[PDB]
Amino acid sequence: AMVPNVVVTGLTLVCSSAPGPLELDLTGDLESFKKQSFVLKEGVEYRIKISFRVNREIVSGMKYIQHTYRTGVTIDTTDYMVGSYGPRAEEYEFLTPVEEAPKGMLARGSYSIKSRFTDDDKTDHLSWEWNLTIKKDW
Ligand SMILES: [Li+]
Repeated sequence: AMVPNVVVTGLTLVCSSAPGPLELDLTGDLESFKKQSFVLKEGVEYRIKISFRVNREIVSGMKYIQHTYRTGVTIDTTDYMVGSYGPRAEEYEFLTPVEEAPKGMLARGSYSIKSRFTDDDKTDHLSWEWNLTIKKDW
């Protein structure tokens, strides 16, 4: 040890009607994501895919927690059970159940997202922040 047990390397929004790839490289500087955004068409169904390595010892109780913030005054949190993953060379990919982008004129515009990849022991495997913008059209 010192070497980290879990290395989170990517986030991908999985949506077949998105015209281009929607991906964050989580291995580098994380600050630049704060002023970027992914556009999603209102009401579209998508999933979030987290890519990650496990290095040393099995990790069980893994969990993906996402807080969604809207205009600094409204918050919604979802916590997803990820599973138990043995150490191994090859990357893993977790995908959430299907979610639906916010729908309605009043639901358009910007949302901030606080993502945390953690476990039963509250290890901060990676925390990060990114943004969605909900639009009428792609
Ligand atoms: Li938090």
